[PDB]
Amino acid sequence: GVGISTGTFNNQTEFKFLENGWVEITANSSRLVHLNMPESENYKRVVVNNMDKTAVKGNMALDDIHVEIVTPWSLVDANAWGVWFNPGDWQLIVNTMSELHLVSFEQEIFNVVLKTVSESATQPPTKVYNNDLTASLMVALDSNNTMPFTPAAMRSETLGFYPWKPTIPTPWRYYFQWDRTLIPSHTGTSGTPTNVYHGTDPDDVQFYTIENSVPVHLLRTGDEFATGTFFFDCKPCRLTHTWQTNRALGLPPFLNSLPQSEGATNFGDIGVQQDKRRGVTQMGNTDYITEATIMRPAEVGYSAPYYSFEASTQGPFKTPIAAGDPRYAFGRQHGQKTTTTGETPERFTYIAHQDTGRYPEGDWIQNINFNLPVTNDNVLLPTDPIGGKTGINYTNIFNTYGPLTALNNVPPVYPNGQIWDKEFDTDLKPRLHINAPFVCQNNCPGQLFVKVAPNLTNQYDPDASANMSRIVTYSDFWWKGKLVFKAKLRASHTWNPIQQMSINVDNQFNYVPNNIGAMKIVYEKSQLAPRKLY
Amino acid sequence: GVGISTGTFNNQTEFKFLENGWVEITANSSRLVHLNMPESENYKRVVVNNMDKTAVKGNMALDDIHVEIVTPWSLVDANAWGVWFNPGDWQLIVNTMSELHLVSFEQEIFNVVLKTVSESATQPPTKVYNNDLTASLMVALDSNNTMPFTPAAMRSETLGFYPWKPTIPTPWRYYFQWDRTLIPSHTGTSGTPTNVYHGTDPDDVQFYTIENSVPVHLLRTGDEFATGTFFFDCKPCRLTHTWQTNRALGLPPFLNSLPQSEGATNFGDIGVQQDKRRGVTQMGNTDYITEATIMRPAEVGYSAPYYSFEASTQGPFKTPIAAGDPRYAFGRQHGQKTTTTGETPERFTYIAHQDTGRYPEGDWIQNINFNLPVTNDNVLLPTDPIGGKTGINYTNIFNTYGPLTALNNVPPVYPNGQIWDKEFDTDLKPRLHINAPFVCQNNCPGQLFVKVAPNLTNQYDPDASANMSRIVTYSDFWWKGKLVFKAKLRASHTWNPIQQMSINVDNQFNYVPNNIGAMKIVYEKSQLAPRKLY
Amino acid sequence: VGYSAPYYSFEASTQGPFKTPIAAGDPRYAFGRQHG
Repeated sequence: GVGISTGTFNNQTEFKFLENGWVEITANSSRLVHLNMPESENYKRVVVNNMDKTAVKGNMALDDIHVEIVTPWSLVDANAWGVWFNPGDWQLIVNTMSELHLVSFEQEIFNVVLKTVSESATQPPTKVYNNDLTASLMVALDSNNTMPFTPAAMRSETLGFYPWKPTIPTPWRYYFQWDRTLIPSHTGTSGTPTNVYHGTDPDDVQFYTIENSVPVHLLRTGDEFATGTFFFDCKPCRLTHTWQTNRALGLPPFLNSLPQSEGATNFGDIGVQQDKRRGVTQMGNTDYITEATIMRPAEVGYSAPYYSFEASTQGPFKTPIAAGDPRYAFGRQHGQKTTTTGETPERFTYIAHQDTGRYPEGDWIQNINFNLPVTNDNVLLPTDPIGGKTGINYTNIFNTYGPLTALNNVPPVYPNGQIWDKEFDTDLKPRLHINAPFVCQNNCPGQLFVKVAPNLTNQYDPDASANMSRIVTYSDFWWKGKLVFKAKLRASHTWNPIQQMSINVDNQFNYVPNNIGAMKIVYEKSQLAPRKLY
Repeated sequence: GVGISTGTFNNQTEFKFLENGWVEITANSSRLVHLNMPESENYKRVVVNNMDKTAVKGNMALDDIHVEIVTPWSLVDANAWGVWFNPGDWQLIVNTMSELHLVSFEQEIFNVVLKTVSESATQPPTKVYNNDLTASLMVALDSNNTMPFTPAAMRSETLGFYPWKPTIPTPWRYYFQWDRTLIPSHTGTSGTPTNVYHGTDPDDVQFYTIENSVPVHLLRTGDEFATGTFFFDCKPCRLTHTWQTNRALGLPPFLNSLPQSEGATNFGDIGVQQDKRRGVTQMGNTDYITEATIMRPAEVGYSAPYYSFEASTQGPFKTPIAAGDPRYAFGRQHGQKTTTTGETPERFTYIAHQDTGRYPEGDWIQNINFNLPVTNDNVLLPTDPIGGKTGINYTNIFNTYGPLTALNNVPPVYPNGQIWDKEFDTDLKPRLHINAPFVCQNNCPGQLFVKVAPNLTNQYDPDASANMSRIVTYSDFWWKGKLVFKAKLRASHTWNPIQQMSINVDNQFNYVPNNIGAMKIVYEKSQLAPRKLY
Repeated sequence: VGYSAPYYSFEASTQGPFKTPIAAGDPRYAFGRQHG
C-alpha cells in the first residue's frame, strides 16, 4: 500500500447551531509530525542535581534536583488551545458564547513515512535520504491511563500552533521517587545549611514501561492508526466574569441625600449617624454599621500565604493559589515571533481579574474591643513586621479560606493554556485545578506515544554491552484530531454595551505574517463580559 | 371600563435562535405618549417665505420657501433604530450577526386617559387637572397609505429613545404644490437676481383629509386600539462591509523579487519592465500594464458632481449621492445629554467607509495618445480651474456612473437612523434610498394618526367665524410596538480577529446615567466586519 | 426625482451625428391633413 494516502488533511473549525442558543463547535486540527530515531533504545533512570545553585544561601526556590525515568518514546500532546483554534476563532468563541462544554476528542495517524539517511562522505561530504518501504513506526495509545499523566503544555511542549508549519512530538519521561532535604537560609545565614539528596525509597518505586503495559501497533507507509471517540466528563467552563466583592453584595444603603447638580464632587449622602443606622452586623460589640461592617452572605474570595514554599519528601515547592497570576514562557512554535533569534523564550502574565482578588496592603486586624480611631497597640497592619523581618507582615502568613468562601474556576488562556487535566487519585480532591479549566474526573483521554522502530544493521549482537548500532532512520507522519465543544450563545442583559475582543490599529499586526513570512500568536483574554454574582 | 387597564407594558427584546445560524429578533417597545388638544381644529394651507435670506447673493442653499398643509392631527412615528434597541442590543446585533431581515411590525394603544385643566384663578392663581371620563381620543391608522408618506426621522421627530421617559407624537403636516424660481448668484453678482414664489399649479393640487379617507376610532379610557401584523417586503440588510477597490480586484501581479529580511523598506518587486509585462488592458494604445492600467471586471463605486444643486418647479435642492456622509442633528429625547441646556441640537456625521468612496484630489484625465510623463496641455487635473473659477475643477462636474458600477446600500445608523422607507411611485425607481436600509416596495406599514377629540363648552355656534371655544383637554396613552427581524449569525473566515463594538475606558460613561440621572445615546458603527467583494 | 442631461448634445457613431435622446419635460409633432 505504498502509493496510497491513508488519511485526509483537515484544519477547519465548524460551528453548528443546534436548538435554543446552543451551538456545537467542531475544531478540526491536523499537522505534519517529524520524528527521529530514539537517541537511546533504553529506559534510563536519571538524577538531576544542582546543589551548587541552592548551595548559595538564599537560592532555595532555584532548586531543580529531581529524578526522572527517560523513556525511548515520544509523546504527541495536543492539549493546548493554540492547537485547536486560531485568533479569529478565539474571538468568536470568546465574544459571542457565554459558556463552553468540552464534549469529545479523537485522533488519527495517517500517511506514515520512514526514511533513511546515507552519509555520502564524498568531498563536502554529501548526505542522502531514502525511503525504507518496509520500516515501521510504533504507536501506542494508553487508553487505560496506565502511564503517569504528563501534560506537555506545562513545559510548552505541545504540537505546533500553525496548520502550515511541521511540528514534532516530545521525548516522553516521567518522575521517579526520590528523597531530598533542603533547609531555608538567607544571605546572612551562617555555616552551610542542610542540602542533600537522600535517594530512593523502595516502597515508592514504580518503573513504568509502555511495552509491558500498552499494546503497540506497527504502522508501515500503507498503514494508518485511528483512535476512537472519547467523551469527557467535565463541568462547563464559563465565558463570563463576575466583579462583585463583599463590598458590592446586596441592597446598598439608602441615601437620604442625593446630588442636585452634575459634578465629580457631588456625592450622595446616606444621611444617618454611623452608630444610629439599622441593618445587620456580625460585630456584637459595636453599633457601627458601615459598608465595611454591614453583614454580607458569605465571602467572595480568600487570602493565602504569599511566596510560601512548603516541603515534603521531594523538596520545596510553591504553595499554589486560586487568586488573581500565571506566567507563560514559550516560543517560536507556540507564539513568539517565528523569526526571532537567540534562545530566550517569549512570555506573558495573564492577568485575570478583580473577581476574588485581594490587595494585602488594604488588610488589617484589630482588637475585639474595637475602639476607634484604633490605637497602634490594637492593630496589626500589613506594615508592622513579623518575626522581626522588615519585609514580612502577617499577610504573608495569612489565610482566610473557610466555610463561606465563594470562588470561581480558572479561565481559558489562549493559546498557551492547557485544555483539560486529569484529576488526582486521592480520596479527597482539589475543588479545582490551577492548570486547566476542564478536569475529567473519572475518565480522561489516554496518552498517545510514538517511536521509530529499531532499524538494525547486519551487525547486531544482543549479548554485548556495546550499544546496538542501527541504520539512521526517521519518520514523518500526519496527525489529525477533532475536539468538540458545546457552547451557549450569550445575551445582552444591561443597557450598556460590553467588553469585546476586537482588532485595533494596535494589534492589527499580531494577526498577519510579515514580508519574510514571520508569524506569532499573541495571548488573549477569555471571560470578557460581566456576570451578576449576586 | 374606567378602572381597568387595557394593555401591558413591554420593552424587552428577545433573540430566538431557530435552525441553522438564523435567529429571530423580537424587539418590543412600549411608551407613554402625551398628547395635547389641537392648537387649531382646522386644516390650514401655510406658505413659508424667506427671500430676505436668499436675497443675499450667495445664500441660495439657505432657501426654505415651501408650502405645507397643517393638519389638526399628530403622527405617532417609531421608525428609527433608537426606538427599538438600546446600546447593549445594538452591540449584539452588530457584533454577532452578518445580515438583518425586517420581518413584521405591529402597534397598539392602551390605557387611554383624557384630562381637563381648570384654571383655579385663586391668588397665584391655581390650576386644576381632572379626568374627563367620557372624553375620547381619536385614532386613525392609514392602512391603505392614502396619506402622503411623512417619516418623522428626517426631522428627528420620532418617539423617544428611553423606555422610562414619556414621549409625544408630532403634529402632522404635508407638502402642498407650489411654484418658485431662484437664480444662483455669488457675492459679486450684480443687480438683484430672480427670486420669486410664483404660486400654486391647479393641476397638482391635492388637499388630503384624514376624516375623508380613513376610518376614525374613538377611544375612551376603557377602550384600546390594536393594529394587526404587517409583514414587510424588503431585501436583507448586511452587517458586513467590503473594502476592495478596483485596485484590489483579482490576481495581484507576480513578484519576481521578494524581500529577504524584515524591514519597512524591504519591498517585493514585480521584476518586469512596465511595457513588457503580460496581462489585459483596456488601453489599446499603450503596452503599459500597471496596477492603475491592468483591466478589472467592472467599477466599484462611481463619481458624481459635488455640492451640486439642481432645480425643478419647487426650487433648488442638493443632488443626492450614494458615496462615503450623513449628518444627524437631534436632541434630548433622541440622544443629546438629557440635562443639556440651551436649544442647540446635538449631532454627528456618520462616516461609513472606503467601500465605494473617492478621493477627488487623486483623479485626473489625460489625452488618448497617453504619452507620459504627461504634458500639462494633455492633462486636466483636479487643480486646473473650470469656467475660470479658482475653486471649481472638473471633478465638481464629474460623473462616472455607468453599466459597470458596483455599489452597496446604506448601512444602519444607530440610534438616529430611519429603519424602513416607502418606495417612490414612479415607473422607474431608485436602485436604493439614501435614508433607510429597508425599502418596502409594494407594501409599507400605514401611518398611525392621533388627535384629541373636541371637548366643547356649553357655548358653541357653528355659524360664527369666531373660533370654537373648547374645554382645555389633553390625553396620555400608552403605545406598544413589536418589530421583528430575522438575522444570520456571522462566522470567522480569516486567521485574524476582526472589528467589534466594545466598551472602553473611553465610552464607558456614554452608557450609564449620571448623579442627576442625565442620559444620552451615542451613535454607533453598524457594518463592522470585512466581507470579500471579489 | 428626475435627472440632468447634456442639452442639444449630438453624439457620433459610424453613421453620423445624432441628438442625444432625453427622458425629461418636449416632443414636437409635425403632421398633416390625414392625421389632423
